Amino acid sequence: MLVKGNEILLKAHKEGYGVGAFNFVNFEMLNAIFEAGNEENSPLFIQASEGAIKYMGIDMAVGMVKIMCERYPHIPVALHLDHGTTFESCEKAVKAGFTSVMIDASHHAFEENLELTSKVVKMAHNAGVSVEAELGRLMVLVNPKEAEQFVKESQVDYLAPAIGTSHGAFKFKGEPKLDFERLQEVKRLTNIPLVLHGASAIPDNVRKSYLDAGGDLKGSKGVPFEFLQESVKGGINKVNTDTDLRIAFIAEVRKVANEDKSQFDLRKFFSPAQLALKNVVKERMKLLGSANKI
Amino acid sequence: MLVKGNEILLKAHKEGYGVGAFNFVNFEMLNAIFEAGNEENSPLFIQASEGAIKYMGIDMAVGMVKIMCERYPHIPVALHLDHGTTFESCEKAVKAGFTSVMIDASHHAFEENLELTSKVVKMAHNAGVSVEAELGRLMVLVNPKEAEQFVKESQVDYLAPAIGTSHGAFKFKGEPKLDFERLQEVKRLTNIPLVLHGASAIPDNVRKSYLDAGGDLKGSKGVPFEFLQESVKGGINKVNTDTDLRIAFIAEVRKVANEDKSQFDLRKFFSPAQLALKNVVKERMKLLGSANKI
Ligand SMILES: [Ca+2]
Ligand SMILES: [Ca+2]
Ligand code: NA
Ligand code: NA
Ligand SMILES: [Zn+2]
Ligand SMILES: [Zn+2]
Repeated sequence: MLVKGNEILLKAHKEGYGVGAFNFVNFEMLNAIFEAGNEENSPLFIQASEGAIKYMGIDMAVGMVKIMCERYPHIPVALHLDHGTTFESCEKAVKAGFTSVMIDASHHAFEENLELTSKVVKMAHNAGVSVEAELGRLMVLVNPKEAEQFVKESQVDYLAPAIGTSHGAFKFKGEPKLDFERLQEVKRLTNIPLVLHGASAIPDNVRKSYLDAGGDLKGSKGVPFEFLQESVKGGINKVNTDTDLRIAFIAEVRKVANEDKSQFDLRKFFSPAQLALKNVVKERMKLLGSANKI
Repeated sequence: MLVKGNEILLKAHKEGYGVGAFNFVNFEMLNAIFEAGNEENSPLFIQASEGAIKYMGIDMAVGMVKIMCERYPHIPVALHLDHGTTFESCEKAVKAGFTSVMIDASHHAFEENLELTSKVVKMAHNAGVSVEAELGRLMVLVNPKEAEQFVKESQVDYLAPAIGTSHGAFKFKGEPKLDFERLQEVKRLTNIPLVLHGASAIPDNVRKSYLDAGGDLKGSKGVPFEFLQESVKGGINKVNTDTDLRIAFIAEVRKVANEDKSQFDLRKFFSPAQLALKNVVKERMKLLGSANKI
């Protein structure tokens, strides 16, 4: 059923596994994510950015998710606001029925980030909603002693510490590198669920599908599977994944468009796109250790 | 709000206009159709084929529509099962919350069509749901005296009489031709709302967009705008439209794929696709006379 974010992540935290947090912008993405969770018996975070919420309308975003939770009531699901930018945005998501919200004030100095985060936490906790915050900048790394105080004072439920990742398909020039020692220190000092942003891997098969369909991914590099596994070992419990989904999905859309110029049945485009997305999610659930955890 | 199909079509019947009945298979299509209706102050039929219902899940098809009706409560909307093939399918739709159902048994002989249609009508009317049936074969044309007896005996709410159209983008091998005298006789003998299937026009601008984006529409031909207007004059009150929507939508998808091979943001594909679909619907509402009828 639809539950507080912390209900899912506290379990992941205690048992040392990762739960994928999968972005959606419409029905096709949502359906594929839920079918993956059903097929792998995995809990999941379903998340929507502010842009996605604007696109769908927050009423439809929450509404569709509730319908899917009713279709699959045995799956623990948290509905999470990804990269909330203002107190007001977070409050709107709480009122609409989100069960987790991220307030991202990581671009502010420590004091201001702590202050805004704490304000969101008071409001969210009053409504029974879990809160994520962020420390460090994907484009300076997290300071573990800052993280310690930050969590203690804000009472935030989970923290996203910057350790080397970044959003999108172009995460690394040269060999991929993440600061796992910094990750481990943050984990020890905070003892709460941690969140990894920019965690798409861009798997070989997905890259190939996109390129075979005429796509261009020059210079793209994701987080290796091995690094994702090491992140979870290090204390990451929520793993934000968006780019892998988009690439897998759009690869199939491009392929259909290429192979039949007379094809305009939407389902012929989006059925294969859903399947590719679903498969990426299923594999990731197995990789992170959330499979068979329901 | 969401209302029985007859509420909308009895008004269209009395006042002599046509209401577009627009197929959807997902959120993007549904949203564009509703925005069109909002912007043209037009009632609308939103319809889903059995295939589309299988694709979405009937729970999501109805659920998304109810969310949209709550977002635009001033718009009269009927949710209609397009081409129901069995009593059981129609009954499932009634139980799920559809407010109109089509039972299509037009491939059977008169007696069997009447028998099945009558059975559906009894079940649907018990639940306050309006029913459409079909006479003739889109490919033999309706027999007006048959239609008269069929409507009387079945107590069906609206009838789709075969007068020369067919589904899809390839409607005519020669000059477009419809039997308007046959239409008028059916209208006169039945005095109920009538339905035009296969009513897409494939407008010049839509075709051009699709072609420009690398699509192939060799040989395609729809119902001319003038024929749609003549249909409405002749008594057509519900105008089924799907192909125009698909082509306009997919044209934009193809265009985005072509113009940027590195683009995989779903919203970059589907925002322009929604807009093109919305515009087709807005123009059609004006053409059929449902604009400014709320
Ligand atoms: Ca940030
Ligand atoms: Ca038929
Ligand atoms: Na997040
Ligand atoms: Na119909
Ligand atoms: Zn992020
Ligand atoms: Zn039809």
